[PDB]
Amino acid sequence: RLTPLTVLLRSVLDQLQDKDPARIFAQPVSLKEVPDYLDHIKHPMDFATMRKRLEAQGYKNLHEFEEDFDLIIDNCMKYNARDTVFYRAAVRLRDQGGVVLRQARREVDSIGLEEASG
Ligand SMILES: COc1cc2c(cc1NS(=O)(=O)c1ccc(Br)cc1C)n(C)c(=O)n2C
Ligand code: NI
Repeated sequence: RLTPLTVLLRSVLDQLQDKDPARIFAQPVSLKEVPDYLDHIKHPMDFATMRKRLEAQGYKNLHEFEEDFDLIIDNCMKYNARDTVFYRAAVRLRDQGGVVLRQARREVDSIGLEEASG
């Protein structure tokens, strides 16, 4: 059943998806369209995959969730050249999503997980 952590992470994940209006990070990179993607990228990640893990209650804490978000960003910045729509979108999401994640971390530290999740 339902931990304050899952309640918090549901909110945080939707706030992160709210920073991706193009849906660039919403679903896995297609290996059919980009057949060399995994040559380069060991741990693919995207928001749908994070949601599945979240709903399976597979995150121990906020840090583990943040690490998956960081994979999304870091994979994109590794795979794509700097002068691309993908790289620019990853930088913007790193910036805007970072604000969201830092706020969540500080709220948990300030008022506790139970209160922060509510
Ligand atoms: C969600 O679709 C993709 C996301 C990414 C991605 C590739 C795709 N999928 S895709 O089939 O190549 C694609 C490319 C351009 C458009 Br417009 C739409 C899709 C689905 N790459 C190389 C990334 O770094 N990202 C984040
Ligand atoms: Ni490793």
